[PDB]
Amino acid sequence: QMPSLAPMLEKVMPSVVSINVEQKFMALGSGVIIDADKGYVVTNNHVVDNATVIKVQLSDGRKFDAKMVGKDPRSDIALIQIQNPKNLTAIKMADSDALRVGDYTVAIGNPFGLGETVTSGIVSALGRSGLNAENYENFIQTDAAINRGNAGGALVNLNGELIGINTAILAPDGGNIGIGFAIPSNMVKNLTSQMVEYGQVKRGELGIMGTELNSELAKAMKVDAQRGAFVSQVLPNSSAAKAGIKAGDVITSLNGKPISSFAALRAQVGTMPVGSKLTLGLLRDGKQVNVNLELQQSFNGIEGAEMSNKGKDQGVVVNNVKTGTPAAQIGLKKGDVIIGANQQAVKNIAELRKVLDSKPSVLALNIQRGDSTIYLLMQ
Amino acid sequence: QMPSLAPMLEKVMPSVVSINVEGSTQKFMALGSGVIIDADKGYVVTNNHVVDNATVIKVQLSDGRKFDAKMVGKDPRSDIALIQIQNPKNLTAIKMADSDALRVGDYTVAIGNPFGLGETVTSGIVSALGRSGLNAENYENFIQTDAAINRGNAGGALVNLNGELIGINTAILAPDGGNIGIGFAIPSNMVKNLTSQMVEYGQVKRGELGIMGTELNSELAKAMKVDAQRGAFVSQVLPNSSAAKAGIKAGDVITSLNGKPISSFAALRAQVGTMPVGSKLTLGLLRDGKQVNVNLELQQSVDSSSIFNGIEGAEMSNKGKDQGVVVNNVKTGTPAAQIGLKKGDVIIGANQQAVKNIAELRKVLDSKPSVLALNIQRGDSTIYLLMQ
Amino acid sequence: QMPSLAPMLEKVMPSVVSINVEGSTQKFMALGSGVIIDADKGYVVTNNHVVDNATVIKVQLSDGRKFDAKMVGKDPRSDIALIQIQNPKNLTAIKMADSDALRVGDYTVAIGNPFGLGETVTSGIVSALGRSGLNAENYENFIQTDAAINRGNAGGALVNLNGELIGINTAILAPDGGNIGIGFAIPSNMVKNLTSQMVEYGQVKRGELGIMGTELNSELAKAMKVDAQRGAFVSQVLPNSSAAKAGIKAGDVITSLNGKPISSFAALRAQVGTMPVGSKLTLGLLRDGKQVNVNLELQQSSQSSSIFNGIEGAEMSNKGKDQGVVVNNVKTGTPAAQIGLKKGDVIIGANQQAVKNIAELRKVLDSKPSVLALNIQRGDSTIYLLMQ
Amino acid sequence: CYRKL
Amino acid sequence: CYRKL
Amino acid sequence: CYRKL
Amino acid sequence: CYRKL
Amino acid sequence: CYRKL
Amino acid sequence: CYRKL
Repeated sequence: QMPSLAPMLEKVMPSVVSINVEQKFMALGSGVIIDADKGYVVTNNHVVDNATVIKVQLSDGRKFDAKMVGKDPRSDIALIQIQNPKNLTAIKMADSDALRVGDYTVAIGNPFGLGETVTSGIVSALGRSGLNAENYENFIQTDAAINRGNAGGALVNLNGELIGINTAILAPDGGNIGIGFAIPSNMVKNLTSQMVEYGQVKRGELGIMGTELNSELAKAMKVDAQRGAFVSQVLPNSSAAKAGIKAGDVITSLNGKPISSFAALRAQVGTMPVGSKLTLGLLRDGKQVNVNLELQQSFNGIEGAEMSNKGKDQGVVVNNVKTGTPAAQIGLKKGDVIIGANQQAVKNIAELRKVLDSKPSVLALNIQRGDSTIYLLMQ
Repeated sequence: QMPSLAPMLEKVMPSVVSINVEGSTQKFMALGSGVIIDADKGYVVTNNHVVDNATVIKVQLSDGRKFDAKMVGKDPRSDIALIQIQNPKNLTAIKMADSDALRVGDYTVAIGNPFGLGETVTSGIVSALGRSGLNAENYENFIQTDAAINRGNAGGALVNLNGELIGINTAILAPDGGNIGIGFAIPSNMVKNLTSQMVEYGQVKRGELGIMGTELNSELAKAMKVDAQRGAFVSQVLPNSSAAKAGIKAGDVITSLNGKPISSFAALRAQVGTMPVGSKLTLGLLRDGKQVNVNLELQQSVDSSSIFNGIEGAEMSNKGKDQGVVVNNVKTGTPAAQIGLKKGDVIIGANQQAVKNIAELRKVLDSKPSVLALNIQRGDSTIYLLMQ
Repeated sequence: QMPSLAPMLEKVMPSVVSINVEGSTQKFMALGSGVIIDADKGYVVTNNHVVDNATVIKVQLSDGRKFDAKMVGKDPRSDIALIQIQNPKNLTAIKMADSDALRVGDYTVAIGNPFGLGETVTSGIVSALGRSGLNAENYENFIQTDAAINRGNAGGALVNLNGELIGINTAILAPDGGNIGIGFAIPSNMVKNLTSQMVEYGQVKRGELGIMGTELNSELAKAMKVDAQRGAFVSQVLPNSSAAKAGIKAGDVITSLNGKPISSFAALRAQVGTMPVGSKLTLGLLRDGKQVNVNLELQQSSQSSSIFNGIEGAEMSNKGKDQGVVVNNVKTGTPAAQIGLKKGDVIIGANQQAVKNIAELRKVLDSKPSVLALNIQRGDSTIYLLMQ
Repeated sequence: CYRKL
Repeated sequence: CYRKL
Repeated sequence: CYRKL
Repeated sequence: CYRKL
Repeated sequence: CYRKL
Repeated sequence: CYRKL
C-alpha cells in the first residue's frame, strides 16, 4: 500500500488545458477552467496578449477556440472564453489565505509544449514581490518544478483545490533552479470575476501614499513591528483621508490578516474591485488603530467639465472645469451656458445627449460666455 | 517516528550499479549506471548510447566491487542494451513491476550515478505518461518524472515506493545540461521485453504487423465522426500481412491494447516494436461506432547497411538462386553514388572472390582488406569498381 | 487535513536567519544564511566562506528584526563559521540531531535566504551520505540532497521532519550557477563538534591519529587479499603516536569507526579531523582477515587571519616560552607580501610595547591607532615595519 | 510525416 | 521613492 | 539577475 | 533542444 | 563545475 | 596522491 497523487490528479487534470496563440509570433502556455457551463479559462496575460487566434486544447485531445474576455497586464491575469463549449470540467477554488509555508503543492501545466505535465513541491514562501517594480505581486513561491509554457498553469493543494496560478520563475540559465512563483487563488478570483461583470479590471485606490517599513524605521519612530506599511501623505478628499488615517501611520493588518510588505498589500488591494470595504490595522504612537474603508475611483458630465441644468429649459451650465482637461482645451470655462449645439436648440442634458449620441465629427456649441453670445468648437 | 524511503532503498540499492566504459574510437571513456536484472547470470541492463563503441567495459556495484562485463545484446532503435558480468558472484537483482499500471500521480524514486559522484537517490512523481517525439525515429513511450536526473544517470533505475522497477531513465530535457524538472524513463514492460529478446536470441527479432497510420488529432475525429480524440488512424492496411488477416479495416482508429487505452500512435508504435516475433495481442477498434476488438499476431519483417560501414548509399539484397547480390536500389548523390553503382548490375565480387549471394560476400569483405574492388557487370559489359 | 511540513516549520523557521556582511580584501558585499545555536548567547552558525573578510556582520531575524554580530571564530578547513549576536533578545534555538542516524532515503527540508529573497523553504531527500573529494584541503563528509539550494542558502539549515538539525547547507554541484538537484551540507555532529571548540577557544584544536594512509579501492583489495572493497588503508604509522601505541601496523584496513561502517578515507579523515583533542574512539580494521578492534585517543598535532580578520596570507605559529608570533607558512603574492616581513622569521614589539604573546598583541591590535609599528627580529638583527 | 506500423 | 497605494 | 516566465 | 543523459 | 554558496 | 590523517 503506497500513497499517491493519481487519485487527486484523476479528478483535476480535466480542468487544466494547453493554450496556443498565433512580425507575428506563435505562443505556448497553460490555462485553467473556472466555469464549466460558460467555458471560462484563466491564464497569464503574457501568453494571450497580441493574440490573433486563441486555441485551447483540453486534457483529452479536444481542441477548441477561444476569444478574449478581459486582460490585466499589471497583475498578469487574463481571461478567455471557450467558443461552443460542451462537457467541460471546472476546477474548484481554494482560499489562498489558508496557505502556510510548508504545505504541499502540485503544479499542472504544459511545459515546453510536451503535454499536460504534473510536478510536486511545497510552499517555499509567501508574499514574495519586488521582481517587477511597477507590478502588483503577492506571489506564492514553490519549489515545484515549473518551466517555459507552464505559465498560467494550476497550482493546487493535495486536495486538488486551486490555490494559485503559476506565473514566473527565477532562473539564470532559462531552466528551473528550484524557485518558482505563483499568483494566489484569491487574487485570481478577484481579477477573473471582475472581467466577467465589467470586462476590465476596475481597481480604484484608497488614498495612502507611503513606503516600506524597515527595521531601521522601527527604532527611529518607536514602532513595534519591523515589516509593514508606512504612510507618507494621505491624498486629500480620498477615502484614506476621510477614514482618519494620518501621516506617520503604520499598517500592520488587512482585514485581520497581517501584512508582509507594503508591496504585497499594494497588490492584494490592487485586485479588489471599486468600492470594496475593508478594515486595516494601523499603528500610531505604538497603539492599535482599527479603521474601516471603501475604495474609490482614480450622463451629467463631460470629458473635463461638469455640466448641470439651470432654469427651465434655458440650458446646461458648466460649473467647473479643471485646467489642462480636454474640455478646458476646447475653451469651455467657468460659468458657460449652452443653449444650442449644431443648430439644435438645447435645454436639458437629455436633448444634449441625443445630439451627442449621434457621435458627430464636430461640435459647435452655442454657449453664452457671460453676457455675450459665442460659439465653441470641439472635435 | 518519521516516514522514510530508507527501508526500501536499504534493500534495492545493491541492485543498481555504476558503469565505466572505454571505447577505442578518437578513443574515449564514458560514465553511466545500470540495473542488475538476473542475479546468477549477471544480466545488467543499460542504455545503448552508454555502451556502444566500447573496447573495455567495467561494472561497479553499489558495494564498491569492480567487475568486467561484455555485451550480450543491443538495440539503438529503442535505446536498451544488455551486458553480463565476468565471474558473477553474490549479486542482487531488482524486482520488475507492471509499467502498465502506472498513473500520472504516483511517486517515483530514481537511482543512478550523476557526474560519477556515485550512487545518488532522488525522489519525485510520475509527471506524465507515454511521452514520445523528442527524437522522432526511435520507439518512445517515455515515462516523464520530475525526479532529478543528470549526466550519468542513464541506465539508472526508476522504481516505485516498494522498490520495484518501473523504468530505466534514458533522457532529460536540459537547455543548459542540468536537470530542470524533466526526466524521461523507458517503462519496465518495454525493458523486460527487450531483456527477454537479448537473452534467448542475442539480438532483437524486429516484429512486423502489416499496417500504417499517423497520430489521430482532435481535428480528424470531428469530420471522421470518431468518438475519441487520441488514437492511431490506420491509413494503410498492408495486404497478405498478419495484420490484414485479422480483418483490420481501412479508416479505423486503434484505441485499445490489452484493454488498456493508448496515449499516442508513436507510443503504440513504440509499445509494439518492443515485442517478440511470435507474440499475440488484442486491439480495440472503432470502425463506424462499434468497438470491435480483434486478436492479432506479428509476422517476420537482414539489413545491408551493416555491410556498408560508412559508405551506405542504397539497398542491396539477394538475387534468384544466388546469382549475385541485388541493386534494385537507384540512389543519386549518396555515399554509394560517386562510385557509380547504378541499377541492374551485380556480379561475382571483389579481390578475386566468388560472390554470388549476400553471405558469400560477407565471408571475405570482413577479412578487412586495404582496398576492395567489385566486379559488377551491366548488360554484357564486365566492369570493375574500387573502394577504400 | 492533509500531511504538511507547516506545523513543524512553525517553530523551527525562526531559528533560521539571514546574514549580510561588508568587508575588504574591494569593495564587496555578499549574503548568506545562518542557524541559531544558543538562544541566550546569540550563537549563529554559518559557512566560513560567507564570513571571510568581515568588517561588520548583521544578522536579520525571520520576523525582520535586524541585529549586529561579532565573530566567535572560523574554520576554513571545514567551512564552518560561528558568530555572536550583539544585544540578543527573545531568540529561538534549533534542536540538533545525530548525523550517525541518517540513512539514504530519509526526508529533508532546506531553509535559507536564497537569492536575497527571504526565508525560503525547500524539501528533498538524502540523496547520499559521506560525499567528499571536491577540494583536497578541506575536511568534508557532506550529505547529498535533492532539496533545492541556491546562492544565499549558505550556512543554512537542513532538517529532518521533526525539525531537528541534521545539516548546515554548504555547496551545490551545478555547472550553471543554479541548482540542478544536487546539494551538499555539513552534517550536524561535525558542526556540533567544531562549534563546541569555537565557543571555549575561538579556534579548533586539531588532534591527530599519527597515521598515514590512502583510499582502498577494489583493485588494491585484490592486491592485499582483503575482503573489503572500500575502506581506509594504512601506509605507515608514526612513532610515539596514539595509534602506534594502540598496535596499528602498516597493512591494516580501517573498516569501522565506533562500530559504524566507514564510507571512505575522506570521511574518516573529516570525521575525526573535527573531534577535539583527547576524544575516545573505537576503530575496526582488517589485518589478514582477522577483524581486529582497538581503541585510542587523539594527541596534539604539533608540527594571521586568526587575528587580522581579513588577510589569511601569513600564518601565526606558536608563541613559544619567551618568543611569540612565530610563523611557519606564507605564500608569495599574498596580503602578507605588502607587509614587509616573511615566514622565515618573526617576533613582536608593536608600537613601542614590549609584547610577545598573541594575546598581548590584540590588547593593542584592537586599540587600532592611526599607525601600526611592528618590530620583528628577522635574523639576528632588529628591524621595524609600519602600517596604516 | 508518413508513419509505418 | 514613494509609490501611491 | 532579472527573469520572467 | 533535448539532451540525453 | 562545483558552486560554493 | 597520499594524504595523512
